[PDB]
Amino acid sequence: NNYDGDTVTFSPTGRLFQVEYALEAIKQGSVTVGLRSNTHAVLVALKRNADELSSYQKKIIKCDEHMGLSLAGLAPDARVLSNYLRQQCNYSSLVFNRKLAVERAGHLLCDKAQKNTQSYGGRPYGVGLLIIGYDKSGAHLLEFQPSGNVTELYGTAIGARSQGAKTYLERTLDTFIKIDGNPDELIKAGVEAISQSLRDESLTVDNLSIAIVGKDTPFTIYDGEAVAKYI
Amino acid sequence: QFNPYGDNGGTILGIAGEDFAVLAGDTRNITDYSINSRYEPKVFDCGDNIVMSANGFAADGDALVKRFKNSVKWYHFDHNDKKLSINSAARNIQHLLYSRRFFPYYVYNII
Amino acid sequence: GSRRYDSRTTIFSPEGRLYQVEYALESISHAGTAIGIMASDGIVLAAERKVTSTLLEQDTSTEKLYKLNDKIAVAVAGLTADAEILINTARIHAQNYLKTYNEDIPVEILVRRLSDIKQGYTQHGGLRPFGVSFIYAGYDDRYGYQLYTSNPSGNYTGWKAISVGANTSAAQTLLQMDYKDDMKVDDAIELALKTLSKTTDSSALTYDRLEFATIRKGANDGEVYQKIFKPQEIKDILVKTGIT
Amino acid sequence: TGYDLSNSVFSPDGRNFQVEYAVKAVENGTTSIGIKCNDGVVFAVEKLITSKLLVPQKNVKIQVVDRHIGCVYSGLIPDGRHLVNRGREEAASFKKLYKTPIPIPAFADRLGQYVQAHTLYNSVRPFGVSTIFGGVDKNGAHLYMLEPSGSYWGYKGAATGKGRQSAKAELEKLVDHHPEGLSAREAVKQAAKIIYLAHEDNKEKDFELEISWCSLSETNGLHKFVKGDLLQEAIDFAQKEIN
Amino acid sequence: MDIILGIRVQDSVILASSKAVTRGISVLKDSDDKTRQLSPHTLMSFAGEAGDTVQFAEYIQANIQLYSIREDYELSPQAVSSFVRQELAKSIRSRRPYQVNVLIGGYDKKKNKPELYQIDYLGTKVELPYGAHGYSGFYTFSLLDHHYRPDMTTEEGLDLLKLCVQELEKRMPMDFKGVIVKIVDKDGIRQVDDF
Amino acid sequence: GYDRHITIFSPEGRLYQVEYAFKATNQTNINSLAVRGKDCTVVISQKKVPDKLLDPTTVSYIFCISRTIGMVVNGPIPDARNAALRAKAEAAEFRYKYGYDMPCDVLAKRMANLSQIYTQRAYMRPLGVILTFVSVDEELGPSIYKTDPAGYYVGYKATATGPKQQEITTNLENHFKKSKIDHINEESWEKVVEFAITHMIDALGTEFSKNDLEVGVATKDKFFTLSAENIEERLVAIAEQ
Amino acid sequence: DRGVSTFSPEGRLFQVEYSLEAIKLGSTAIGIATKEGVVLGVEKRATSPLLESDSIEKIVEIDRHIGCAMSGLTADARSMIEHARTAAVTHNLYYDEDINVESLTQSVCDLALRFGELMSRPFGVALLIAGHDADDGYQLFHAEPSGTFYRYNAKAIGSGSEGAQAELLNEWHSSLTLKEAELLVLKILKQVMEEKLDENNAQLSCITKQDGFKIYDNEKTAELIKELKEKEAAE
Amino acid sequence: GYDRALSIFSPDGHIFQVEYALEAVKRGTCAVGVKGKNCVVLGCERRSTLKLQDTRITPSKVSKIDSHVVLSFSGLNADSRILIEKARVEAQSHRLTLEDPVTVEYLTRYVAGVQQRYTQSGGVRPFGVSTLIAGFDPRDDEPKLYQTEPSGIYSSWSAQTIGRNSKTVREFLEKNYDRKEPPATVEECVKLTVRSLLEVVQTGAKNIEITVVKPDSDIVALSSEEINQYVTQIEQEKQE
Amino acid sequence: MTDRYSFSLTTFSPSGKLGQIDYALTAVKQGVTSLGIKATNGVVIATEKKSSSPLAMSETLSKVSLLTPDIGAVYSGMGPDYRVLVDKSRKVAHTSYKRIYGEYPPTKLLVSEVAKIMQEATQSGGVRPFGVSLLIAGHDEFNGFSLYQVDPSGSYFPWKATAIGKGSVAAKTFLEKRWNDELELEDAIHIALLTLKESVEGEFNGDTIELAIIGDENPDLLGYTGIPTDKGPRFRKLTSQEINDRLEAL
Ligand SMILES: [Cl-]
Ligand SMILES: [Mg+2]
Ligand SMILES: [Mg+2]
Repeated sequence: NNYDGDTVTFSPTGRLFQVEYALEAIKQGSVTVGLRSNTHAVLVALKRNADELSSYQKKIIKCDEHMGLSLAGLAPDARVLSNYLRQQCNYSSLVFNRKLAVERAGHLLCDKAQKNTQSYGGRPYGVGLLIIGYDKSGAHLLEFQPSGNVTELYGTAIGARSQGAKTYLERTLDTFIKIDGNPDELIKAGVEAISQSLRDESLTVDNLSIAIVGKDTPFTIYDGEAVAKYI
Repeated sequence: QFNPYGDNGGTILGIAGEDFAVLAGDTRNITDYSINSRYEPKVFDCGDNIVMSANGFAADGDALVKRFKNSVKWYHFDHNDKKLSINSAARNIQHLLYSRRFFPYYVYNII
Repeated sequence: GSRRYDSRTTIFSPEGRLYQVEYALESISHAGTAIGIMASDGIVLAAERKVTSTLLEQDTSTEKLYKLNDKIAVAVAGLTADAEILINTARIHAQNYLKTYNEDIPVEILVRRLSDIKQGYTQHGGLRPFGVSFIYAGYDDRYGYQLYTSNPSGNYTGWKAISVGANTSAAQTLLQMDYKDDMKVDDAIELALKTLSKTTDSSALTYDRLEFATIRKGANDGEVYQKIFKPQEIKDILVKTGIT
Repeated sequence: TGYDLSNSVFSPDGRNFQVEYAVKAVENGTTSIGIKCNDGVVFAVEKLITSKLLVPQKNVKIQVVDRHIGCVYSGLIPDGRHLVNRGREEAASFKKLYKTPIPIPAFADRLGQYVQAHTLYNSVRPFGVSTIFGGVDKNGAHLYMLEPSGSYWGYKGAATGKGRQSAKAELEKLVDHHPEGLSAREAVKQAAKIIYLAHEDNKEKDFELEISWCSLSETNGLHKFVKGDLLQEAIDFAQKEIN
Repeated sequence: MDIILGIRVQDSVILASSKAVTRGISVLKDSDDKTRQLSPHTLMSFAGEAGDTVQFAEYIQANIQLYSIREDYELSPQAVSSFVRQELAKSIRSRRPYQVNVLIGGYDKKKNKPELYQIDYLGTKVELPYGAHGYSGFYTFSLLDHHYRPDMTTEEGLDLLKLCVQELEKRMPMDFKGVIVKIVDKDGIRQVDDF
Repeated sequence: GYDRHITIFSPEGRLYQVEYAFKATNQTNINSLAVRGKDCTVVISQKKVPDKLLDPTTVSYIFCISRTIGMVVNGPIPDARNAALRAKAEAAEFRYKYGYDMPCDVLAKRMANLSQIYTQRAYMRPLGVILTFVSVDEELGPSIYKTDPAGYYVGYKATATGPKQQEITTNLENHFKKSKIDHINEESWEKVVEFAITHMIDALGTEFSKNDLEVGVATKDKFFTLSAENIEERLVAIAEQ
Repeated sequence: DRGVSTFSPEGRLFQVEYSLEAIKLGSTAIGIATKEGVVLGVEKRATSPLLESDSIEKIVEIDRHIGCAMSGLTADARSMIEHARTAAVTHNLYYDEDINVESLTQSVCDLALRFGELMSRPFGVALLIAGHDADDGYQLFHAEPSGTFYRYNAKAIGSGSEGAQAELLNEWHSSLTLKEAELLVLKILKQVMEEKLDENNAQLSCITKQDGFKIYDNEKTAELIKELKEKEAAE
Repeated sequence: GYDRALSIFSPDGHIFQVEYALEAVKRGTCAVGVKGKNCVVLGCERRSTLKLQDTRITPSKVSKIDSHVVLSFSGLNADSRILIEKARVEAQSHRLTLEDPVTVEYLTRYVAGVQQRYTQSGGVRPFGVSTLIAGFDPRDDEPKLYQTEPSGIYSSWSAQTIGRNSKTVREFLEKNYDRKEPPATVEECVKLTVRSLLEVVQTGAKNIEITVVKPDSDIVALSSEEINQYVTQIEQEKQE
Repeated sequence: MTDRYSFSLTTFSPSGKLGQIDYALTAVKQGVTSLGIKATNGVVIATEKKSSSPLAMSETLSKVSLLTPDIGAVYSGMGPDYRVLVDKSRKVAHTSYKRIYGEYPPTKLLVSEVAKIMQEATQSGGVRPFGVSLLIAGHDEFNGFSLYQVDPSGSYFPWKATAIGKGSVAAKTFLEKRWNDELELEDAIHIALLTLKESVEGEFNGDTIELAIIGDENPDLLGYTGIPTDKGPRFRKLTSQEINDRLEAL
């Protein structure tokens, strides 16, 4: 009300409204789902178009051979944050000959977003990210919020109507975690999960976007007729 | 006085065929009259069907290769996984080398 | 953050005016009147000190008339402290020009430089403008005797006769009436004092409430002399013209 | 009025309302505690399980500074991380220049001055965390607690977050019933109990217990996490006491 | 470059400047004009290190042309010469000084007098009736000391200048490929196409 | 009404942020007192540890700025420590640059100048503290100099600070009106501390245990704080006469 | 007042949303992509008859294989075009090749959100970036001041955009020829324009693989306008 | 440094500071530009509220940017000096780096770019000035006349006017100026420029300034008597 | 952090007033009375030592300050602002004059430098004006004795005699009646003590009054002998005893 003019102002109840408004931008964004087993990790994203003449906005971005994310909210902010991850993944390789741990990647994103929430002049990031990866401690899935909060999860979903997919994963927890050495079945579970967030529209060939990373599988994105198999 | 340069010896050789190409190099690494290694790889697969060798001062050669490999990585990120053609790689390497016109990479490079 | 307390000194009104410049001009309108009159054989600068005291040391005092170099002088109307900042800058600019070209600075060039500094404070920096209006009296070998004025907007114009400060509307009418092109310095001196005597808010115009100066070619042969009048000399010229 | 809209503005009371609003964010957070024992310190924290999808034992909240200091906090988690990152820089530059690891009181002031600095200007926001921290140095064990205002003191026991009153009450009993002192292994057991007892204020969602400790005898004066059998032993002791 | 001469007569200033430009052991050009018009009644010839000469001259030219437009007024030769001196005096204590020597020939329209200024790369200014830079003066100043009068005509100034060039051509080891001569007077600047 | 938020003049020619900083000074509800002996300067302050969970050894508003200079603060601890750290840094820098130990009054002036800047510059807030510096200066002898948020400072024969400063002030005023001297005519610092405690007891009307007080003593070439047991010995001597 | 980079309660940047309103006030620009080329057309909209219309430059060359049309505060586009041209030629310097249309568009869109308290506000202009490369063929992009860019088969921006976009919805198909696209741009421009369309107040352009980016002459456009009138009168 | 964003978008998609800068131009004295077949003429109003003025030394309304290009304006006088100075510096800078004088189109594009930069830079306000830039390109006999405004947009004009009561004189030019046959001579071009100002000026004495620019750096300013003859001839034909 | 107040805090209001300067002058009005009188062979400046507490040692607080050996200053208004101005005035006398010309600045030029500092606080970003009016008395070879007033705006005026602060209006009237151009220094001191008694409520003696003079050279206060041209400072602060002696002949 009077305490939402900038990011440097607490409300009387201890709330940061500019951060909460940035969080709102994620809820307006299109749905994206993340889930993993012990061997693989999968991202599934519902892409959004402006109209029938327009293309479908890309949702998934590659950060390294072993790491990448999906976005929901302001796309330009995801480009900035993904670029930062690309650099950090790359700094780890060039200096330490070491693939960046997914947990450490989350810590770096948290700290980058935080600086924007405590200083005058700037603004919080208006995007949520689902980071997947495979490192020395196996498969991983992270959820990033622009408040700074990063959370390691078995599965999750963000965006509009994301609660439906999140409930499904909460039921299926014991099943999909055990899908080891079977990428196609893990993707099926992700496609079935994101389907719980659909209304009116359904999954078409240029609508669906899938990504996967695993033990002997580099981070690869599937679009177009490559995802027709899973429709 | 500190001399930032050195000579690690070695020799490299590139030949272009009609539908193929070779890049060869010896595996010996030396300083003065001593041998450092009898097997120290000098020719590298840099991705996109490109091979590279920077011969002369090993430290500068390893730095150049490491930088070009990095340039290939960022070419994919920035330009939708497009393949870096051999002519485009050559021009990119020219700018990597001339960035140190006044403190050169002490290497003879071949791709 | 800090934005909350910013007055925004360099913005347009809906009507296309600069608020702070207009308000600075309002300040200047309460300042003591200063008059400049240009003649064929010299220039006169006359100015009124504001409600003085008997205990003010007049002979060592200077609030209105300042010397920029040997050829150029200025009359001040507004905040004296602000004027001194600008005056010292102008003094330096004249010396920079002399060092560079080995010639005294042309009057207009000095005027343009000061006016450009005033302009800058209206367009960028977020600071208040200088609440000062100058009358420049000077001489050079290109245009001869010259009168200029500058105000907080940074706009400057040339004049045959001009007033700044209080009662300029009334003062300009009186000057426009009695001024002629073939006029001489001694006549211009009389016009300047007569105009102040009629426009003044004081009961009577006396020597202790005035600063006066002339720029004359009335110097031995082809050269120019600046004369800042002393208290006794102002008293004499007041008797001569028949005001006291 | 309007005195609460900007940081570093004194109200007519002489209060900085923005710092007081930062405290409200701390009070909103999960419960965290600290216990000073005979030859060291024990830290424990409440982790709310928002969903079954959270991977157990992965989202670690307690952080180490240098190798001998533990830090835990309640409130805005990112703000706490920022403070620990600074703490690590401070501890590094101290050791760089003076060779010896940073003493706990010295370290406490480094955080204190930094947090206090964020109450001096309207261009920055105060920290939305209360931080409990400490460890073992040349002079023995030290436990501290640091508020958004930059205010900190030494403590026998410390608690902050939504269940702080419940915790404080339990800590006060231990101080009274053990004037000669408490052992490190006892403090771990008691820490578990207090977090479980303090969980009645966050009783809607179930939670995960996380404990760490520094002890001269038990950990050689280094910070370590309580894991495996010792953690389960503390959980069993805690579960037995609530029933 | 090599040789630049100057002479101030009754009603004009005459500048003579060599045409040769050499890189390595080869004369690349034998028709080079070592001069720039600073203003309608002010001409500057120059000589010094390769590249620096033209860069400096064009930089001065731009500054004077800028002044002319701003004030709608031509600076006096004295004022221009002072500006140039200061730039060279500023330059000599720089990281890399501009190694340029100049002669400034101008006609002052106010005083109705020709004026010749000699300025070296250090910023050493002198007003002279006749001047030169480098070794040129060693051969020519004896002739000028003998033959020069202040009431000389432009035609007599050119004849005395021819004698100076003939002496240079006889006793200098270097071939400077003749000179381009220019005259600065009340009517402006013109080039003597046959010399 | 933004003239009450930052340090600019109100129509009355007042600085409200400075005035409100003075009010923050009493937020701790602690009273301090300083007096001068022949060879020493004593400063006492109330100590209040309300929470049983606190480590009482770490609760302190008296600081050792340098070997010679001591400082007691009236105000919140964060601002107190802010000032303490700065005074320590300034005292050390002074010795390095000018080759001798920074005098008490000079440090007081320096800290007062820094405080003045906060009353003039908008981006910096005043510190809500009153700083009382004490020492035995090598030129001026026993010294008490006090700084406030306005940037004001002055030397003192004796002084008091806190919510009940006036009661202590008048008590001290009445004593120096009798003795007609600018100090406590006493040889040992022990008896000067006893005087300080006794007159605080009389002024405030409260009895003190060893843990209710905090004492700092300045002698030639060193300033030091008393332990609880040193204070107990002091309280015993008072009760026995 | 309020921050320049402030979020609204709905989760949108105020200034970005307000810049979009300025673009709605701008003159109409239309782009249509086909397999034979991409056509770009604009409404010139001269404020007076004394204004020499040929000096109105709302269609602009970025490279030989990339063109650009603009709508909104067209003065803001000059620095964007300068950056685009520099980016295009700089990539040719570093990689000895033409730059991808998408990569060029991305480079332009990176400027968009570089504002705060960098430039003081977002751009008040939208761009239609059309071009061709070997990888993805003929392409048309719509670059906004939000930093977002969508690829389009056909797109209209400016004052008559929603009316023109509805018309482009029905008319566009994947087998359109270049000549058909030219007439289609002229048809829709004529529909949404206030004044009567002619060769002087409307401009055409295209990009083909062979000839590259070309702005059409007024004589050439005039014939296409006459060809349009006759085919509409034919039924 | 002072970084405050002064020029910003409003809910309806307007930049008020730029629009208020146009109001400052509306207040300024009238300026007019007319291009003939082999010349361009720049006319300028001088408000007669200011008498006792020294017309020798008072800043003239038309300013030479180079020997072949001129610039007149309407709006804040002080603001115009900054644009003129920058323009003059760029003109010499172009000659120095490219060895050709600026084209009229290039110079206009530069001045317009400066005006634009001040609409999206922090801590600065827009120029309250619109300009008319006229001249002939090097070795070209085709006349050039451009206009700029605070927003930074520019365009070429057969004839144009800016400043106070510019709406009226533009109305006059729109019906009197024929594109198929423009003012063939200098006289016809000046006559049309004076006629247009006489719709607005008041008195035709010292209130009208005229500057004729011809090809090959031939620029001259008309005197009071020369202009007064045009004023006399126009009104004598009007009495019919 | 960073000082983000790069804009002026003093601005012109619609009426043409500079509010913060006016308000600063109001703060000066509330301040304790101080005065200055110029004689033929000297200058005197005086003020009341308004002690905040009787426990406070008022000798340690110096309201009258030496700026150079021949220039002194006194104020009315906010003491802390005065203290920092004295520090800056002392330094600027060295940096912008003595280190250049090898001698101390004349009164009028040092006043000009102080004035400039106060003007900048009236226009620069993120600062308020100084809340003091200064009276600066001094002597130099070519101008003789002089007395200047300096206001929060940065404006300065030379005076024969004047007063500032609490009872300045009444004090200036008192000085107008008593002042003449033939006053000796002792006569000016006498008049200063008479004028100052009217504005003081409580005790009026050498311990509650601060008074200094600019007069004859004091070789006894120089600190060394051997250089004839160095004859000592003209500034001298009168002692408590010296004041009381002149209060008996009052
Ligand atoms: Cl200081
Ligand atoms: Mg020489
Ligand atoms: Mg402040």
